[PDB]
Amino acid sequence: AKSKNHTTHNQSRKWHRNGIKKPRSQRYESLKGVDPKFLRNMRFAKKHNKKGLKKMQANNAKAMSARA
RNA sequence: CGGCUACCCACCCGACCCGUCUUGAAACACGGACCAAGGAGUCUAACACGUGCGCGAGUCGGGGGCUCGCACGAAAGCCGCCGUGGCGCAAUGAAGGUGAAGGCCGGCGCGCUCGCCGGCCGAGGUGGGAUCCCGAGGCCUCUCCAGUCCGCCGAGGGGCACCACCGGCCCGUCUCGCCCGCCGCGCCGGGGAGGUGGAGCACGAGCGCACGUGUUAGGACCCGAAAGAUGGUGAACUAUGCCUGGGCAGGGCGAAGCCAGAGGAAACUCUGGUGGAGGUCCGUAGCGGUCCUGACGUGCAAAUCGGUCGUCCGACCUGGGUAUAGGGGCGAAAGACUAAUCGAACCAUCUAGUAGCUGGUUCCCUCCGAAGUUUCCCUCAGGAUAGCUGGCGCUCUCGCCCACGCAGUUUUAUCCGGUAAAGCGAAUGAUUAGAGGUCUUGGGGCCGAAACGAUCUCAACCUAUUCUCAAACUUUAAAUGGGUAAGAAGCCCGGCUCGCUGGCGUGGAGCCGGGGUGGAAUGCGAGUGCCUAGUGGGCCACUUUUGGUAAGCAGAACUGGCGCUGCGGGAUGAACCGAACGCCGGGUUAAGGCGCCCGAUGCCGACGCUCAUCAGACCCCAGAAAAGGUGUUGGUUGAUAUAGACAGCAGGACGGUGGCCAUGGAAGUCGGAAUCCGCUAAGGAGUGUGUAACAACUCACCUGCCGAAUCAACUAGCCCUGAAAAUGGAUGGCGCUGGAGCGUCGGGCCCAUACCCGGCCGUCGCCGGCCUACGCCGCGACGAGUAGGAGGGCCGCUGCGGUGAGCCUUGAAGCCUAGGGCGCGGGCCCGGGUGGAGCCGCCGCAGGUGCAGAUCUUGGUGGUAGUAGCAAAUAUUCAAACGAGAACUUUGAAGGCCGAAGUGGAGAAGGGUUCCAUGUGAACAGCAGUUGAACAUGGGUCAGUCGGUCCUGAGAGAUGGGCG
RNA sequence: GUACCCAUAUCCGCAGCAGGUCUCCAAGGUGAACAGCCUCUGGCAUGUUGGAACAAUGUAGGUAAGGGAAGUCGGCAAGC
RNA sequence: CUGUUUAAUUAAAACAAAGCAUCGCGAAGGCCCGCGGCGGGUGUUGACGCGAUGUGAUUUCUGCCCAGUGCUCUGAAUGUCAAAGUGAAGAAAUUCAAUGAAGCGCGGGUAAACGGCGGGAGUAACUAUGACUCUCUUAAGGUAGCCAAAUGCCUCGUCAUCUAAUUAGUGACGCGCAUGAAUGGAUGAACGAGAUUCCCACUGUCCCUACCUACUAUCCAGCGAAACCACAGCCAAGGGAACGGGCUUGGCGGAAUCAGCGGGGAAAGAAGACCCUGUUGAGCUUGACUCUAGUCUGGCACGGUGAAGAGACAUGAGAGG
RNA sequence: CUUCUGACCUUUUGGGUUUUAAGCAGGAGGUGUCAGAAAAGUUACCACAGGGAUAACUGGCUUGUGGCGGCCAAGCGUUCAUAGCGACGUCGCUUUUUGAUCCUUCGAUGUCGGCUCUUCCUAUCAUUGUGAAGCAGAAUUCGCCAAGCGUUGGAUUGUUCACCCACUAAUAGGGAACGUGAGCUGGGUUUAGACCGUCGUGAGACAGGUUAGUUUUACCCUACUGAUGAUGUGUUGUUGCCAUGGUAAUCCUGCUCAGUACGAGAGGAACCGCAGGUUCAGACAUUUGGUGUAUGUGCUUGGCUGAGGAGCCAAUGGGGCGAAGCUACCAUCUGUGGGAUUAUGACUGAACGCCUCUAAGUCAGAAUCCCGCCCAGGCGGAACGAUACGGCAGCGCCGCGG
Ligand SMILES: [Mg+2]
Ligand SMILES: [Mg+2]
Ligand SMILES: [Mg+2]
Ligand SMILES: [Mg+2]
Ligand SMILES: [Mg+2]
Ligand SMILES: [Mg+2]
Ligand SMILES: [Mg+2]
Ligand SMILES: [Mg+2]
Ligand SMILES: [Mg+2]
Ligand SMILES: [Mg+2]
Ligand SMILES: [Mg+2]
Ligand SMILES: [Mg+2]
Ligand SMILES: [Mg+2]
Ligand SMILES: [Mg+2]
Ligand SMILES: [Mg+2]
Ligand SMILES: [Mg+2]
Ligand SMILES: [Mg+2]
Ligand SMILES: [Mg+2]
Ligand SMILES: [Mg+2]
Ligand SMILES: [Mg+2]
Ligand SMILES: [Mg+2]
Ligand SMILES: [Mg+2]
Ligand SMILES: [Mg+2]
Ligand SMILES: [Mg+2]
Ligand SMILES: [Mg+2]
Ligand SMILES: [Mg+2]
Ligand SMILES: [Mg+2]
Ligand SMILES: [Mg+2]
Ligand SMILES: [Mg+2]
Ligand SMILES: [Mg+2]
Ligand SMILES: [Mg+2]
Ligand SMILES: [Mg+2]
Ligand SMILES: [Mg+2]
Ligand SMILES: [Mg+2]
Ligand SMILES: [Mg+2]
Ligand SMILES: [Mg+2]
Ligand SMILES: [Mg+2]
Ligand SMILES: [Mg+2]
Ligand SMILES: [Mg+2]
Ligand SMILES: [Mg+2]
Ligand SMILES: [Mg+2]
Ligand SMILES: [Mg+2]
Ligand SMILES: [Mg+2]
Ligand SMILES: [Mg+2]
Ligand SMILES: [Mg+2]
Ligand SMILES: [Mg+2]
Ligand SMILES: [Mg+2]
Ligand SMILES: [Mg+2]
Ligand SMILES: [Mg+2]
Ligand SMILES: [Mg+2]
Ligand SMILES: [Mg+2]
Ligand SMILES: [Mg+2]
Ligand SMILES: [Mg+2]
Ligand SMILES: [Mg+2]
Ligand SMILES: [Mg+2]
Ligand SMILES: [Mg+2]
Ligand SMILES: [Mg+2]
Ligand SMILES: [Mg+2]
Ligand SMILES: [Mg+2]
Ligand SMILES: [Mg+2]
Ligand SMILES: [Mg+2]
Ligand SMILES: [Mg+2]
Ligand SMILES: [Mg+2]
Ligand SMILES: [Mg+2]
Ligand SMILES: [Mg+2]
Ligand SMILES: [Mg+2]
Ligand SMILES: [Mg+2]
Ligand SMILES: [Mg+2]
Ligand SMILES: [Mg+2]
Ligand SMILES: [Mg+2]
Ligand SMILES: [Mg+2]
Ligand SMILES: [Mg+2]
Ligand SMILES: [Mg+2]
Ligand SMILES: [Mg+2]
Ligand SMILES: [Mg+2]
Ligand SMILES: [Mg+2]
Ligand SMILES: [Mg+2]
Ligand SMILES: [Mg+2]
Ligand SMILES: [Mg+2]
Ligand SMILES: [Mg+2]
Ligand SMILES: [Mg+2]
Ligand SMILES: [Mg+2]
Ligand SMILES: [Mg+2]
Ligand SMILES: [Mg+2]
Ligand SMILES: [Mg+2]
Ligand SMILES: [Mg+2]
Ligand SMILES: [Mg+2]
Ligand SMILES: [Mg+2]
Ligand SMILES: [Mg+2]
Ligand SMILES: [Mg+2]
Ligand SMILES: [Mg+2]
Ligand SMILES: [Mg+2]
Ligand SMILES: [Mg+2]
Ligand SMILES: [Mg+2]
Ligand SMILES: [Mg+2]
Ligand SMILES: [Mg+2]
Ligand SMILES: [Mg+2]
Ligand SMILES: [Mg+2]
Ligand SMILES: [Mg+2]
Ligand SMILES: [Mg+2]
Ligand SMILES: [Mg+2]
Ligand SMILES: [Mg+2]
Ligand SMILES: [Mg+2]
Ligand SMILES: [Mg+2]
Ligand SMILES: [Mg+2]
Ligand SMILES: [Mg+2]
Ligand SMILES: [Mg+2]
Ligand SMILES: [Mg+2]
Ligand SMILES: [Mg+2]
Ligand SMILES: [Mg+2]
Ligand SMILES: [Mg+2]
Ligand SMILES: [Mg+2]
Ligand SMILES: [Mg+2]
Ligand SMILES: [Mg+2]
Ligand SMILES: [Mg+2]
Ligand SMILES: [Mg+2]
Ligand SMILES: [Mg+2]
Ligand SMILES: [Mg+2]
Ligand SMILES: [Mg+2]
Ligand SMILES: [Mg+2]
Ligand SMILES: [Mg+2]
Ligand SMILES: [Mg+2]
Ligand SMILES: [Mg+2]
Ligand SMILES: [Mg+2]
Ligand SMILES: [Mg+2]
Ligand SMILES: [Mg+2]
Ligand SMILES: [Mg+2]
Ligand SMILES: [Mg+2]
Ligand SMILES: [Mg+2]
Ligand SMILES: [Mg+2]
Ligand SMILES: [Mg+2]
Ligand SMILES: [Mg+2]
Ligand SMILES: [Mg+2]
Ligand SMILES: [Mg+2]
Ligand SMILES: [Mg+2]
Ligand SMILES: [Mg+2]
Ligand SMILES: [Mg+2]
Repeated sequence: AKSKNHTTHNQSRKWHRNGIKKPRSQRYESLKGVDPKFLRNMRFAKKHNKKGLKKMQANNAKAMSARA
């Protein structure tokens, strides 16, 4: 009652029935896995960007609109 | 005259019998004699998904109540202070419990890696994002002027659905830190900043109804078992006890006891009768069954018969009553018997037990369409998961110098490898041979008391070489192959934030604003979500390989095919070569072929090879080698020949020297070593034959005649030998030799469902029109397919509600039909005939809804087939009679059998009118009948003294009592 | 209760089935015998069919010149 | 020995048998039945009886081992050993400690209980064979007997006899794979429908077949089924699921039949009795797992009165190293 | 599930305290069949559902192995390789042994051997014709054409195989599903009974040994043997051909040749001719032997017809003979030759001045082959005869018109 054990015949033809797909697109890539000390940098940097970017960038926009 | 047609026949070509298990079916695999009816995926509950409807942060009366007593009303209508309740709107924790809003501006405490007060907005931001809005500008018969008008658009803005990321809030644990409050200051509560797990929030989409698919539990697609339990029925067969009865022909052997006689001293012994003993011998009835493995062996019989048998006074055979009843009984023990069943009886119930295991599974058309593979399982005939597949969609993109993106592809750059190869005078492992050198010990020899005092030889070592390799060696290193990049998600500039880092505004990440998109080739319109069947036994072929001697063997890699697949060649074929399939007309071709089958060379085809007394005839493919050929055709290497060869004829073939090693010979001639000179025309210290040797013969060599080409060794094309198998046979056969064989080719010719054009059907994509919009057109590309999945059916059957002022006793359903027709098809309509009372079309609804199979169930009917068979036991014959009718009925007569253990006269059990008479002969008696045990009618059984009734036998049994 | 069968045709075996089922009575001859054979009383039509011929093969019975087990696993069967 | 046995494949070398023995039991008992009772069989019985066993007449015999598995007896002398009871800790549940019935072990017996019975080397005036002797080892080491047997793989062992010829028979030899003593050994008159070899007579078993009779088979009168059947039946070769009838290429092929014969139809009769698979069973067996009837014990109630003796705990006094 | 560790943790159900219990998080106790059930054996008394997914027969591929050939030749063969052989190597054939695979067969293909019977192959044992020897003759050995015909009786074993005796020209090798069981036999293998020896505690097992152990059916089709018949010639009869199918003859002994050739002897032929004999085939019964129911004759046993005579029955009562018929290698007769040729030996004669059996031509040439002889004669054809009264008929030749 010996049977055929293992083969990879008729496998690439099944693979190319659907055109094997790259993930091909991740705009603004996934962030998990990166260094937790770098995350402790980046989250506080982002929320203080939300806090204190207003007036200096506003005056810089006024200055660059006056210059050009 | 015309007619396709379920009519019949002939002709050319193709054509194995369907269904399934299978890699493979026409199979020497299985089911199927034929026909009619029935026959197999239903229903409930639960879940999930998709679709349609109503209401919608709600939804639902399914539970009851209200109406007057209504056939349809077991319907329907309503409740609302009947919403109790289910699901959802809130999750997280094991739990105590806790529980989803933030952002902007101004002020203060040292705007402190830090909390508070006042006002405003309100489910955040980034990049995409259908759509929408604004708009420079352009364009409509001659000028200024205009309003709607014809009319797009660079660029800009707000940004649904969803995608990707960041940030925020809730709960539980973890880390670090400070503050607040007091119906009471405590091992009391709450709050902050980070990293976490959750099926969460971040403007909610559910509930109910119905349909479709899938899964699960239920008998559950249909049929199927060996088995288990529960409760009853059997000792009329058989097994064994017990009671009660019955039976067993004749002979042979001759025990105990008894009588008489004889011998002896006694003890005692011997002889002739008599007697009838015995789990005794031959043998009958009876009981069993050894052998012929006889006859049957669809028989007389689901165990019998004929011979030959064993035993037959007994451990003998047997009737009736009774007792032992199923995991029990009984067993002179065979697991044998227990009602044709016994290694656990029979009947019913659980039960339609379960089966991963055989078989079957019912209308058509269209579209798409596999796999025998990964992993896991007490897994290997199975299942789960992933892959392959189908269906349902959603998000976008195009139609009006440039788009988003993708690829079994190439190129341009960039890396990666360790196989093929090659090498080992390169590491490792093997392995061959020679040379040189002198350090060293081991064995021989010389100078010689001995001495590395000197030297010859040998071994090992070293040096430079050289021979051959290595899947588990490698300096080097291919071809093929794999990854990445070829832009707006990319560059450049300027600036903020950081609690990361730190000489530094140093670096790095994030955030904000702006500038220019023409950045390899070719082709293609893309992304994404849900549900699910089948599959999980494979095989073959080129190339690379593992094991094996090899296999149509077993196991791997890439690709293709079969499976799942037709068609043209290979005669015949699963895989080979072409080439893939809707129905046809024309033309062309591939693979192949052109002597006849058999379409096409029947060309004044070309070149050359081949004789077989076993020719040869085209990948897989259906047979063959080493070796050999003065059989022929080329080719290479050479050597001879006018200073006349090759073959032919003729002549010579000596001297030293009978040399040397030998003596059984050698005086060239078995053998061992050699090898010259003279005469020369030339002789080889001799190529062979012999006479044992001594001698004759012959050859190399030489010369006379002849006359110009000759000889040798290899090589490869055809052919031959090598080449032997059983049924008679295979280039397919027939035949084929100036080819119809072989190798090279030229021009034509033939066709497949292949290709091009055209007609028709269908599917798909795009689209047209304000003509059943679910209809009507238009263009273009394609149609194959088992398992499986969808869509359509104005295919069909049954019944239900609407509906056709439907149909008809002037003929409905059903059935038959060499008739007419439609649709590709499921099927349908009409014509003709039997028939006599119900039937149909459309729209919705619900099925016990379609048959070729299942050793399918029931019923009927063929071939066999007027066949086998009416043959165990000796046998009938003549005349007459009743009678339509006599081999069979009856009588006379003749001949036989049973022959007293009967083929006779009567009984017990069992049968129940079969007993008797009359009448009929369809029915039964396996032919027949006037006959019978058949049929119909009418009769027949008389008891104090025959038996039961009475009695107990083995035993069965109730009360008293005990147990339950 | 009293008929009848009590059986190769009235029972059982699916049947007018070479199967099975318990008993009494028993003649003459030959013969030891209730053995086998032929007769008597008493029954019967040969056992679910008849006619014609006598082929192969078969089923039962009998023989065969000479050898006597040489055949066959075995003297199996048959015969003394 | 006579007898019995697998009805429907065995008739025996199988079973039974008398004889030989063994064990349990003196009745409140042995062996058993029963769901139950002091219910029943043995038992209308009492060791010359009942029940369970091995072997199987007569003669001669009954070798040696209790190491193992069994069976039995004994001592609370001593380890282990469950309920119930005693004491201590605590508020109690609970925990701990000693006390220790059966059984196991410790000790003895038993083999006419289950069973078992050795392999090495050197040795005698030719060679061999080899009593004797050394050594490992067990519990004992096969004794009296017997043999290529119904028991011997090699093996058709060797020798002798029967025959012309023998894998057959008979007799002997015996380190005998793997004979053997109630697992009974060795003989053994009579009897085997038991198995085998040889001899005389006898015959068709044959050489070597032939003939005759009865019945059937043949035909006719009457009456007449059954199995089986996808279709139906001419062969050779090739291919194919590797042996076809139907495919291909050849050989070819006349209607309808009768009597036979068995080459074929991989003929029919049965869902292979052989092999394997099933997470399918069933008879069994035991030192497989898990239970239980029965049975041996301890405790608790029925279960009560009197005396004597002993053990342990607690109290006080005296001796004691 | 158990155990341990940690929080001054949660719940211990109406409220508090304590013990206990449960939970939370992580370490261990283990699933070796290692992603994990807790598990001995037998069934020859076996059963069920399946499988040729999977063995035991054949058949199919291969030929390791077996068997049978070839190649070069160191040597054996007194000398001498190839008369006969041939070491070491090497190339092949076959499925007559065995092995390998599982392709078919599990809803069955009846599995060994023997008997009987038919056909085929040659790798030839003998016979016919041949060549070569270390072939003097005789007897052998090696090859070729060659399968036409033969290739025994027996003691043993179930035997296949194997050994032995005797005869003979010789006792050659095989195939046909390891030919053949709806042909037989059942001897063993291979059911159930049982015994011995070994293993196992035991049920039981033993390619260890010995006994007893059911062999079912043809009437279907085809094939084959035999017998009717069918088609066209108008019917029918007689006399005849053979196209085709088959094939039949084989072998040995004795006498002359001849005690001759040959050989020193020992020994010892051949050709023709003559008597025969073995096997096979066809017959036939005059004789012989069988059979015998002309139930023919004649005895005799037991019974029966009253006794004699005549008889009858006893499954043809017995046996003595026995006519006709069937039969026996148990009696007797018969079995027949022409051609082309294979192997081989040659002639003439080149290639290649010569040689040569060959390349074209020729000759001889055998159990091989074909034909004759002999069997049945074709969907084959001939020649000839009669060819339908009766009282009306009916039927043929010539030439006819519709
Ligand atoms: Mg597989
Ligand atoms: Mg398939
Ligand atoms: Mg198969
Ligand atoms: Mg098929
Ligand atoms: Mg079959
Ligand atoms: Mg079939
Ligand atoms: Mg069938
Ligand atoms: Mg139907
Ligand atoms: Mg929904
Ligand atoms: Mg509520
Ligand atoms: Mg059970
Ligand atoms: Mg019961
Ligand atoms: Mg009785
Ligand atoms: Mg008995
Ligand atoms: Mg007696
Ligand atoms: Mg006697
Ligand atoms: Mg006797
Ligand atoms: Mg009997
Ligand atoms: Mg009998
Ligand atoms: Mg018989
Ligand atoms: Mg018969
Ligand atoms: Mg008798
Ligand atoms: Mg007798
Ligand atoms: Mg007797
Ligand atoms: Mg027995
Ligand atoms: Mg038994
Ligand atoms: Mg029975
Ligand atoms: Mg059983
Ligand atoms: Mg039972
Ligand atoms: Mg069912
Ligand atoms: Mg069932
Ligand atoms: Mg698996
Ligand atoms: Mg299957
Ligand atoms: Mg799946
Ligand atoms: Mg999809
Ligand atoms: Mg799709
Ligand atoms: Mg290499
Ligand atoms: Mg499905
Ligand atoms: Mg393979
Ligand atoms: Mg294909
Ligand atoms: Mg495909
Ligand atoms: Mg073709
Ligand atoms: Mg071909
Ligand atoms: Mg065309
Ligand atoms: Mg071509
Ligand atoms: Mg043509
Ligand atoms: Mg040549
Ligand atoms: Mg050749
Ligand atoms: Mg030919
Ligand atoms: Mg050519
Ligand atoms: Mg299609
Ligand atoms: Mg009516
Ligand atoms: Mg209709
Ligand atoms: Mg139905
Ligand atoms: Mg209905
Ligand atoms: Mg039907
Ligand atoms: Mg079907
Ligand atoms: Mg049927
Ligand atoms: Mg029927
Ligand atoms: Mg009816
Ligand atoms: Mg019929
Ligand atoms: Mg008849
Ligand atoms: Mg009869
Ligand atoms: Mg009359
Ligand atoms: Mg009259
Ligand atoms: Mg009669
Ligand atoms: Mg009588
Ligand atoms: Mg009557
Ligand atoms: Mg009748
Ligand atoms: Mg009458
Ligand atoms: Mg009546
Ligand atoms: Mg009176
Ligand atoms: Mg009375
Ligand atoms: Mg009672
Ligand atoms: Mg009472
Ligand atoms: Mg009476
Ligand atoms: Mg009777
Ligand atoms: Mg009778
Ligand atoms: Mg008398
Ligand atoms: Mg007398
Ligand atoms: Mg009497
Ligand atoms: Mg009768
Ligand atoms: Mg005789
Ligand atoms: Mg005689
Ligand atoms: Mg004699
Ligand atoms: Mg004799
Ligand atoms: Mg014999
Ligand atoms: Mg006899
Ligand atoms: Mg006689
Ligand atoms: Mg018997
Ligand atoms: Mg005795
Ligand atoms: Mg007692
Ligand atoms: Mg003893
Ligand atoms: Mg002891
Ligand atoms: Mg000595
Ligand atoms: Mg001894
Ligand atoms: Mg003998
Ligand atoms: Mg022994
Ligand atoms: Mg012993
Ligand atoms: Mg014919
Ligand atoms: Mg054929
Ligand atoms: Mg093939
Ligand atoms: Mg074949
Ligand atoms: Mg064939
Ligand atoms: Mg067939
Ligand atoms: Mg045909
Ligand atoms: Mg075909
Ligand atoms: Mg016939
Ligand atoms: Mg027959
Ligand atoms: Mg059969
Ligand atoms: Mg089966
Ligand atoms: Mg399994
Ligand atoms: Mg079991
Ligand atoms: Mg596992
Ligand atoms: Mg047996
Ligand atoms: Mg070989
Ligand atoms: Mg197979
Ligand atoms: Mg096989
Ligand atoms: Mg395979
Ligand atoms: Mg057969
Ligand atoms: Mg022949
Ligand atoms: Mg065979
Ligand atoms: Mg036998
Ligand atoms: Mg036997
Ligand atoms: Mg034992
Ligand atoms: Mg017997
Ligand atoms: Mg007949
Ligand atoms: Mg002829
Ligand atoms: Mg003859
Ligand atoms: Mg005579
Ligand atoms: Mg007389
Ligand atoms: Mg007289
Ligand atoms: Mg008489
Ligand atoms: Mg008589
Ligand atoms: Mg007579
Ligand atoms: Mg006579
Ligand atoms: Mg010649």
